[PDB]
Amino acid sequence: PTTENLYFQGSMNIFEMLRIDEGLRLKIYKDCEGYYTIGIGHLLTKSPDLNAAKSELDKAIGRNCNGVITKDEAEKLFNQDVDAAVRGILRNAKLKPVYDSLDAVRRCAAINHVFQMGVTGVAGFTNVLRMLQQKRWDEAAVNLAKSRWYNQCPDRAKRVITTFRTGTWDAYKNL
Repeated sequence: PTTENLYFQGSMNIFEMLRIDEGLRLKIYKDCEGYYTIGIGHLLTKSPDLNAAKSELDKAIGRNCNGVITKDEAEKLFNQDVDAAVRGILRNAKLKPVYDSLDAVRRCAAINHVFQMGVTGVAGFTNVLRMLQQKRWDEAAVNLAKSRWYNQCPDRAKRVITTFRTGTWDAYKNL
C-alpha cells in the first residue's frame, strides 16, 4: 500500500460508508424494494401512496418540500438516521454486547446493517450475531448472504457483508 492507500481508512467512516451504499437523491424515489425513499437512504414509508411519502417528508424536514430537499437537508436527516441506528444498537441487550466485541470497521458495518434493516430485524439474526461475537467472519458473511435483506437488494448490502468478512474498507475502494 502506498502512502495514499494508507490514508484511505482515515477518510472512511460510517457516514461515507452509508453514503456509498445508499447514494444521494434530492427527490423522492422508490428503492430496490419499491419503497418511497429520499436523501441518503431515508425510507419515508412503505405505503404505495406517494401522498403519504410527501407527508412524511414535510414532517421530517419541517417545511413544505413537495418531494424535494436540499443537500444540506439530506445531510441533516442522514445524521439523524445514523444517530438513531447507533442509539438503537447501544440500548439493545442483544446487539450491544456484539457491537462492543467488534473492531472499529465492523462496528461501522453493524451500524450500517441496523440503519438498513432496523433493530428487530438485525437482532433476530441469532446465528450471525453469535458468529460475529465468536469472530467466525467467513461463516457470518455466508449466513448474511442467505438473508432476504441481501438477496432482494444485493447491490445495497454486498459491501456491508464483505466488510463483516474482512474488517477492512476494501469494498468501498475504486467505485
